[PDB]
Amino acid sequence: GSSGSSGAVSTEDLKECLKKQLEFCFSRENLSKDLYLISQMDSDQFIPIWTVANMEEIKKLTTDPDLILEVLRSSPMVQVDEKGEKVRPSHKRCISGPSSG
Repeated sequence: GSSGSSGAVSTEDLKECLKKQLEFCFSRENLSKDLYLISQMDSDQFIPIWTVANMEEIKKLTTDPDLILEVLRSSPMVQVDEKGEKVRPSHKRCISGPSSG
């Protein structure tokens, strides 16, 4: 098989991991599993960027707000306000399946 799972360590692997964290953290199962995340959410089902940017995993993976904001706004699962103050999990399916980008 394979010794482990991941290989070398480059910016590509770091960026990919960060994307999975935000996507997974905003996931339906993760959202309902993270009682804290839900408690932090807003009235309009919006989560503060500070909370995510303060995350240990997110901090160890990235320490830049611009980079993190881009990842969130770059990914569909989540959407960052044009301004960049609050982000919410895209509660609407845009793609069908085999179609993406």
